[PDB]
Amino acid sequence: SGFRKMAFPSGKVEGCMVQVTCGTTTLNGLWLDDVVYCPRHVICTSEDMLNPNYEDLLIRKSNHNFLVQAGNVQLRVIGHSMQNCVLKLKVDTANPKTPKYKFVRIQPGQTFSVLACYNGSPSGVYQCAMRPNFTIKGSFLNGSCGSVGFNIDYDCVSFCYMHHMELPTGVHAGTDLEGNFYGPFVDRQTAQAAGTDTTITVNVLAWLYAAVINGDRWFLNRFTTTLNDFNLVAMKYNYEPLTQDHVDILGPLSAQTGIAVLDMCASLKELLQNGMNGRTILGSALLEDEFTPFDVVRQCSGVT
Amino acid sequence: SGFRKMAFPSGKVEGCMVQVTCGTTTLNGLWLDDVVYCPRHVICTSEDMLNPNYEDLLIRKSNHNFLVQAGNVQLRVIGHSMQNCVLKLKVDTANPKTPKYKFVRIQPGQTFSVLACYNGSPSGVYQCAMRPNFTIKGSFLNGSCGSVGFNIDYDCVSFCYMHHMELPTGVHAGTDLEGNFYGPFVDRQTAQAAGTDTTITVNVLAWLYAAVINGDRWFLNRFTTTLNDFNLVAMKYNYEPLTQDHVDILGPLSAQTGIAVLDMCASLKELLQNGMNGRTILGSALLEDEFTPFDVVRQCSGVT
Ligand SMILES: *CCC(=O)N(c1cc(C(C)(C)C)on1)[C@@H](C(=O)NC(C)(C)C)c1cccnc1
Ligand SMILES: *CCC(=O)N(c1cc(C(C)(C)C)on1)[C@@H](C(=O)NC(C)(C)C)c1cccnc1
Repeated sequence: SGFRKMAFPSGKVEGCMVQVTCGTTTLNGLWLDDVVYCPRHVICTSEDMLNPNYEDLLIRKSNHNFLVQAGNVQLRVIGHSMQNCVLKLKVDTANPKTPKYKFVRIQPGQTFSVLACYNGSPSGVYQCAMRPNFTIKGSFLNGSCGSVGFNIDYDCVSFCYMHHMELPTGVHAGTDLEGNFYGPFVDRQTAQAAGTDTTITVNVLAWLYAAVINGDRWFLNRFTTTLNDFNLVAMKYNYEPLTQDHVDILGPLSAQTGIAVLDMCASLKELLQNGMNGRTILGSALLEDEFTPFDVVRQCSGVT
Repeated sequence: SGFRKMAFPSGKVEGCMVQVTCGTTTLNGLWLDDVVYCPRHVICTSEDMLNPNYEDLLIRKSNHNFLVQAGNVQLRVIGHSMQNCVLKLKVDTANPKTPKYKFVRIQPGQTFSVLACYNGSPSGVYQCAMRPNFTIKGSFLNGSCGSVGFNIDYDCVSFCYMHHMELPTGVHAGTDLEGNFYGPFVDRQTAQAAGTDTTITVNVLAWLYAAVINGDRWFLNRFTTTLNDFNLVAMKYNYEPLTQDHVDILGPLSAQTGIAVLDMCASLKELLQNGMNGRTILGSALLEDEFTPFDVVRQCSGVT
């Protein structure tokens, strides 16, 4: 029993974290095989950050201008290429600690673990969700760029996120490992506002299912509802519209608890309309939406 | 900017996790040098769990009855001893991945990272606090016993907690790595109730200081108070009495923010007396008390 905001063990990803310096700018890099992946804004001075022409800035740079440091040993850069918003620095040594890995682009609502790094050195690990406005509410300072978000399938590390920048609103924007930004964000110091940070409805229901499993059942009521009827209330409360796909994905949790998905929707509907009334579900005074149905099944069944 | 419930990177501790089997009972073990540390209740059958005489149960056991598995290789047990509530199995191989490590006994209110393990395989990592009633609100299933709580000082792992059992109340009890239980808990299946789970006042103030740093300042008011006056309100709200030591420890946060500790106490006093009024501080609808003053300074200054 007990339910916690769990991150994947970072060990496999710690072994891939390196320090990438270009001039006065130092940030984190991901070393998989004989390639080091980092944000392309490593080449930018504070002068450039406003309106940088990356292709033009990159012409000035050579292999020897990119200083890659793993632990306290220097890696020899033998080639550099720009793919979208990330730099790929080819080194002469394959990372001996390279795990089984994939580069996946996650959908909004999907969760991942973040290893926050500074000068290629991991500082902490926390669990995260790709917000429906393609932001993430991380904990990042300066020199955190290159810190990666990942999921582990037993021994295979699916790298989904690289951190690039913080918006003036205090939330975070980044790319997949192909350098394509999540949402409409560009690596520029410009007026960029996040959209509506809607609540991940399917994740809340999974977390309500998690609450029932762990014995927090006060919120369970005598009502059911319909997708259409629930979605009217969800719209009003800036919740994501719930689909038949979401219901199907919650099927396992529905089966294990013996609570129909639409009965749990009715309990959620009442919590939106009435609030908590000063009560807590799994030691939280608001409805947590950073646990996927998969996260709950994983944590509740003890997947290693 | 941004503030997250951060755990230490688990990599160093992942390399110390092994599977310890005694009969039908499998649980996690900590392999440091040529010693494997696990809960002594590994020797217990379900029959024993009610009223076990561990010394008498242990007479029946030999070195060869303890099956230690690191990854998918078997370790040879060449000696076993019972220290309090943990078993120390001496193996013929020193753990090649043994980090710099200490065995520290933490005080209630102190925070640590937990690597939740099953069959010696790490499943997830989450940050925790030793509750003032010497319980922890972890996420643990069956076979989680031997999962350890730790703090990292750069490259040195201070092991503070080993998980032993869940109380019928759904909270968790465990030992330091000398086998001494936190609080009055015994490794028995018996009527054991936790004391009052009081709020860690100093941790809340640190987290309020963290909120101000990250730009959540709505709760800052025009009032100050005194230790004695604040402590009257704290008592009423089942908060830990705040001492001069706590004020001194918050000094750095007080200096950086330019907010006197007793002015922040006055803001907390009002939040206790008035509630949140449906608002959130650092995306939380209740007052978080699982961040130490040290945790906030660490996360806000990016210590690696
Ligand atoms: C890791 C880089 C960094 O410190 N930042 C940053 C981003 C940029 C670009 C995208 C404008 C090139 O330059 N420096 C911070 C940041 O996002 N700052 C702006 C100016 C608000 C964009 C940053 C701070 C905290 C966390 N992550 C990044
Ligand atoms: C890891 C051992 C386990 O599954 N438990 C357990 C504890 C005990 C003793 C202390 C009675 C010997 O035997 N089995 C669970 C547990 O604490 N169960 C009781 C019966 C409620 C004590 C346990 C479950 C979930 C998380 N941790 C432990």
